[PDB]
Amino acid sequence: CTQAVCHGTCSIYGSGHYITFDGKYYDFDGHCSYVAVQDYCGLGSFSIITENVPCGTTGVTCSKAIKIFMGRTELKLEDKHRVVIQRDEGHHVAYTTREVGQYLVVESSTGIIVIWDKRTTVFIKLAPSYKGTVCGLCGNFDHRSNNDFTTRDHMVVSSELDFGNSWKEAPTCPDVSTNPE
Amino acid sequence: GAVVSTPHYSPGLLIEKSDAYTKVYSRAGLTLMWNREDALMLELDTKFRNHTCGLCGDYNGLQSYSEFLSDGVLFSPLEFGNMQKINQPDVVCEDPEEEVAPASCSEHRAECERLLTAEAFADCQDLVPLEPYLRACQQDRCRCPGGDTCVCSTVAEFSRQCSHAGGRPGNWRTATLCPKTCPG
Ligand SMILES: *[C@@H]1O[C@H](CO)[C@@H](O[C@@H]2O[C@H](CO)[C@@H](O)[C@H](O)[C@H]2NC(C)=O)[C@H](O)[C@H]1NC(C)=O
Ligand SMILES: *[C@@H]1O[C@H](CO)[C@@H](O)[C@H](O)[C@H]1NC(C)=O
Ligand SMILES: [Ca+2]
Ligand SMILES: [Ca+2]
Repeated sequence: CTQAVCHGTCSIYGSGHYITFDGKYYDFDGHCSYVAVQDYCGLGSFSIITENVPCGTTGVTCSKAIKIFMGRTELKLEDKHRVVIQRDEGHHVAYTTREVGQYLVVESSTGIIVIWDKRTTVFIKLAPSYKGTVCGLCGNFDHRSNNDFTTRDHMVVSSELDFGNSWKEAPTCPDVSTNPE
Repeated sequence: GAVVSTPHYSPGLLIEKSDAYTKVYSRAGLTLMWNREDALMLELDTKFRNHTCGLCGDYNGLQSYSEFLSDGVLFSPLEFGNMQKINQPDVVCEDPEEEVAPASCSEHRAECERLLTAEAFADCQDLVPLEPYLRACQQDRCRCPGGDTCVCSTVAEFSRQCSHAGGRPGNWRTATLCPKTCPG
C-alpha cells in the first residue's frame, strides 16, 4: 500500500456519542457549551464549539448548535441554516458553504471542514497539517489513542466525566456526575 | 415554570447572569438587561417600527408625537402611565393621584451641570444629549434630600448610555461620590 496521510474525522451524533480523531468511542451527556476542536492548546487559529441541551426528560443531552470561529470570522449553524456573525474588515479567511444531499457542508481554505445533517450529527475533518496540534472533546490527532482523555490542564485522566467536564465553556455550568440510562 | 441554571443556551434564546446584570438575548430582535434592583433597559431592532405599544412609546422615530398628543389633547405623563396598566384578576391596586405641582427645582442646575459634564465623560458629549439627563437630575436632588442615592442613579445611567452608543467613559466614583465595594 502507498503511504500518504489522510484527513482525520471527529464525530458527534445522537444523544451524546463521540468518536475522536484517533478513533475512541465514549459517551458524555453535558449541558453547557463545550470545546469540540481548537488549537488554542497551551497562539491558535480556530475553535469549534458545540451547544448541548437536554433533549428528553431522562437527563441525556444532544447537540443543537455549532459555532465556528476562524480567525475573526464567526459562523454559526443554528435552525437549519448558517448565519454569518462578525465578518472582519479585510482579512476574510476564504470559506465556502454549500448543500450536498441532506447535509450542509462548510469548507475552509485553511483545511477545516464541517459537515452537518441540520439536526444533531456533526462531522469535523482536518487536513493532515493539524497532527498533534489540536485539543478538545475530539482528542489531539496524533495517531495514538491512549492520550485522548487529556483535560484542559494537560492531565490524562481515565474517566469520561472528568475529561468532558473540563472542556465546558462557562465556569458556572454544572458537573455531570453520572451517565443516565 | 422550571428554574434555569445560567448561562442557558437554547437555540433561540440566551439567558445569562453576571455579577451585575441579567441578560436575555433573543433571535426575535430583543435584548433585555437588568441589574437586579432598579435599572431596566430594552433594545429592539428596526423591524418593530410603528408596532410597539408599551410604556416605552411607539417606535416611529418621532419625538413626543403620538405618545402624548393623540387627538390634539396633550396627555400628562401621569395619565399616560395609568393607561398602560395591567389588570390582575385577584388584586385591586390604586392608581397614584396627582400631587400638587411643586416648584421647578432650578436651584440645583449648577450642581448637576458641574457633576455630569466632568472629564470622565469626554467622548460621549456628541453621542448622547445633556438636556434630558440633566432635567432628570433636577428632581433627584430636591425629592431625595440628605444622602446622595438618587443623583448617582442618573449619572450611572448617563455612563450606561455613554457606553452603549460606542463610547468609553472614565471613572467618576470617588471615595465620597457614591463608592462601590467588591471583595478581593
Ligand atoms: C484546498 O487546499 C488548498 C491547499 O491549502 C487550498 O489552497 C490555498 O488557498 C488559499 C486561498 O484560497 C491560499 O492562500 C493558499 O496559498 C492555498 N494553498 C496553497 C498550498 O497554494 C484550497 O483553497 C483548498 N480548496 C478550497 C476549495 O478551499
Ligand atoms: C411608519 O413607517 C415606517 C416603518 O414602518 C417608519 O419609518 C415611519 O416613520 C412611520 N411613519 C409614520 C407616519 O408613523
Ligand atoms: Ca491521541
Ligand atoms: Ca413617537
